[PDB]
Amino acid sequence: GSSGSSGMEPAGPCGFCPAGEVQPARYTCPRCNAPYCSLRCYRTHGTCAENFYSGPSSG
Ligand SMILES: [Zn+2]
Ligand SMILES: [Zn+2]
Repeated sequence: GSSGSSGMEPAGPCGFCPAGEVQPARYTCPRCNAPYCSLRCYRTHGTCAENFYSGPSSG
């Protein structure tokens, strides 16, 4: 299982999605490196966003 040089990592097939509805996860969770097709999954995969914003808004 070789590994690509360290620098720029390509996208990944959003697995969180339901079998069949596999989309190219162009983005990834900057907290858990989780490839998500869109914001929708980004929230389903995990609740990392909660402790990410880092703003005085959260309650
Ligand atoms: Zn998805
Ligand atoms: Zn995450």
